[PDB]
Amino acid sequence: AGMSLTQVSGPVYVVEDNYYVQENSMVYFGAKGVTVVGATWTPDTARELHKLIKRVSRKPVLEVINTNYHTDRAGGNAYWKSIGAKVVSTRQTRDLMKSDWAEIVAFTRKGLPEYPDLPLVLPNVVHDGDFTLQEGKVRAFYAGPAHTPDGIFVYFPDEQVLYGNCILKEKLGNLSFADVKAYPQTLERLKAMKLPIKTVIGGHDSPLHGPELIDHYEALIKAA
Ligand SMILES: O=C(O)c1ccnc(C(=O)O)c1
Ligand SMILES: [Zn+2]
Repeated sequence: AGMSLTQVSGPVYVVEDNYYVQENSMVYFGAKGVTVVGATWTPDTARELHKLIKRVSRKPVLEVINTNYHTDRAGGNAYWKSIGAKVVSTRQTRDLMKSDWAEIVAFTRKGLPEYPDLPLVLPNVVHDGDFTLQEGKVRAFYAGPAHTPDGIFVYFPDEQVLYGNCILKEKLGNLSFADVKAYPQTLERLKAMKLPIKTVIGGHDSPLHGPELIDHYEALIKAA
């Protein structure tokens, strides 16, 4: 399919978005409603994800988290706003999106000319720090710069699932915005938190990994 939505553990689902360069995002089906982690590539891909969500649950999509300011994590925002979902980010992500959206769209279109010239759509729920959703069962945090300056991790304590965002993945991927020397320092700050992790969902390539995906990418970026 163009996109799939598949259970990984309990209420935690993985989105494989095969549009453009495959990106993986996540969905949490909560008691009051649905949290989407990563807005997907475009308003069209977001609409496709919503269609999948509505075959699983009748509960509203409450919020969508932009885990960085890039097109693969925020491109769907217009759609999510349009259906009354909150668009959630850190202040840093929001600020970088305001200043740099035009540039990331342009950059995206250099490699993907077919990608739409999307107007800026900012988060309307902005956090100054780390934050949680779903009664503490979705936990967003910053552990330093890596693939971009602002990228956050999302952790699901009950299921011991870590969303890797653009940060953790199988291949090196794109380093144009990366802080290559800080990247492993950020991964070591993450590892030092000693979070119980059974599963890491890579934001690109094949999603399903164990905690060793952290070590995998760390070794790669240290050779870059
Ligand atoms: O290869 C790309 O165009 C691409 C697009 C979005 N994200 C990444 C990444 O490495 O995170 C790479
Ligand atoms: Zn990415």
